[PDB]
Amino acid sequence: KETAAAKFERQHMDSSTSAASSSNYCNQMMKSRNLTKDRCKPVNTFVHESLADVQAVCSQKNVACKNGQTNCYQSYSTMSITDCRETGSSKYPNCAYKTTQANKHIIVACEGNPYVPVHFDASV
DNA sequence: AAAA
Repeated sequence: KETAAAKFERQHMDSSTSAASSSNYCNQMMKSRNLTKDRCKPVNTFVHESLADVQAVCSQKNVACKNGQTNCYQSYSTMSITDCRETGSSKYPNCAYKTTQANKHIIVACEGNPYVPVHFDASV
């Protein structure tokens, strides 16, 4: 089904853009990546690297999750990510976001075997 | 921005 790994690529992976094409990159994406499903995922960051690179992060700098859980990993490098916040105009089903684009390290939670990304924690 |  909707696997964990699989859940990460849907929500958190857009390797099709080097970055947010526009400010709607977030209303177009969220919406579409089924994040607006049966709610407005309030905040979500899209990474713009490959998958093989993002998955790498699981063999990368191990850091704590904001959670306190221990399988997070920051990227040694720095990724292009588009961070998505909903705007105070978001009203489900009418999900509307504030695209913020940045180049930051990413921090993800790894999991499985293969140990791959399964939750996206931060960016720094 | 992660799930008996």
